[PDB]
Parts: sequence; C-alpha cells; structure tokens
Amino acid sequence: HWGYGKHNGPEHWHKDFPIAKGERQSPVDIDTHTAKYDPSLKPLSVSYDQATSLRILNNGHAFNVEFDDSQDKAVLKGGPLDGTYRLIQFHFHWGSLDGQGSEHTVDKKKYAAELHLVHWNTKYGDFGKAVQQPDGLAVLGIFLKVGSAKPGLQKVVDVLDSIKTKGKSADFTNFDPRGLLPESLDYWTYPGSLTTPPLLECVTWIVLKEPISVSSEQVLKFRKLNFNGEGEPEELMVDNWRPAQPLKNRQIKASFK
Ligand SMILES: NS(=O)(=O)c1nc2ccccc2[nH]1
Ligand SMILES: [Zn+2]
Repeated sequence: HWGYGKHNGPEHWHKDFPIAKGERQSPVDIDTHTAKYDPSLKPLSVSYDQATSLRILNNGHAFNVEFDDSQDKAVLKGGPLDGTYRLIQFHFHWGSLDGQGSEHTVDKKKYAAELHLVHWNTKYGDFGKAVQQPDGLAVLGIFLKVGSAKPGLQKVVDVLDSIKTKGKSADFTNFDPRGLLPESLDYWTYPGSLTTPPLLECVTWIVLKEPISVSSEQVLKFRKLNFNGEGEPEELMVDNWRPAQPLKNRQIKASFK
C-alpha cells in the first residue's frame, strides 16, 4: 500500500490514514533555542543488560531487529515516563546520500540516519493495545552522522546481505543494543506519533542530543537493501524517512541546560 516513492510516499498517506494531518504527528523539527530546559525531568533509565534479540526482518520499509518482549528483559523507564516500557524492536531511517535520512531534525539540520528503539507500556499488556493509548509507546531516537565506524553496529550491517528483499528474515540472537548508544543520555522529549502508518498518536518521543558516528561503509550497506520482494525490479531501500510535521500545540522539553 504505502511506501516512500512519489506515488505512495508521505504526501499520500493521509488518504488511507487521515490521522496523518492530526494534532500530534511526528517527526518534528527540534528548535534548540525554543525547547525549554525542564529541571523536573529525570535521567533516563535504559536497562538493556538482559535484552534478548531474536530475529532481523526486512519488512519492505526498513529492517527491524526484534526482541523477546514476553517479559521485562530490556526496559526504558524514568526521563518523562511513568511506568515501564519494554523494548520490542529497533530500526533505522536513512537517506540516499549523507545530507538527509533522519526524521527528526535539529534547527533544520538533517542527519544521515536515525535509529528508533521502540518500547511499549507494560500497563497495557501487549503492543497492539498500547498503540491505542496516548501514553502507550516510548520511542528512543538516536541520530547517526557519518565519520568513524560504530563497532556495535557492525553485526547488523554484516547480516543485511541475507535479508536483501521484502519479507526476508534471519536469526539475530545475542545482539547487544547497548553498543548503539552514545555516551550522553541528555535528551529532548515531546508527545507525538508513529512515523509510519498507522501513524497512531501514542508515542512519548525521547530524542538523544548526542549522535552516534557510523562509517560511510556502514551506511552504504544500508543503502544496498531493497524495498522490493525477491526477483522483483530492484528499488533500493533509501530515503525511508518521513519529513518534519507541524509542531502545533506542543512543547519540546530538554533534559539538559
Ligand atoms: N518509526 S516509529 O515511529 O518508531 C514506528 N514504530 C512502529 C512500530 C509499528 C508500526 C509503525 C511504527 N512506526
Ligand atoms: Zn522509525
């Protein structure tokens, strides 16, 4: 149905998903001068010691690294959140070239890519119930810039040749998502939405200020994936990002001065 092309891309999504033009859509531009430091925000708690990765899937839009979320093994708490959010998957958005790819922007700056660690509020029992609630998800967003390689990303890039096309998956056990984090957990936070259909308005966004660096070779390998299925005309999986949406009646808070 939807995708990232001229005929089925973000400017078309509202026809099937009218909430695309809602009051709390993501991503947004983060204006660093306007975001207010909120000394009442807590440090984030990222508890991934017990994370259990299982599988990696090309879903025709991005690739998802999936976790066992059947118990509290990898959780996000604290920061602007009440309660416990279980890691279910992470994925990335990236560009055809290094000057674009991120969904959030910072003073209109686009990064080469953006990692989203998606977590759901355990008070709602399962992910499908959580996405129906305004506090159902917390997505931790991390920007990628191109420079030095990120050692903890190389196991993901190494497997991508085995999931080149839509619907392919590969065993992906024992991957430690702690190796994707930057040093600082300073962040911005605001209420928003999933950035792909169904675009539901159920996310507390937590976007880290410090980007991680990845190498040119690492991001080149992302761009060799395919949106299409096996044997279909090749369409490189590039520019799978939604542009910034109107901020409307929202405030972006900073955890840091
Ligand atoms: N790009 S995202 O907002 O992190 C996101 N996670 C998602 C999980 C399921 C369906 C749509 C999604 N969109
Ligand atoms: Zn995403």
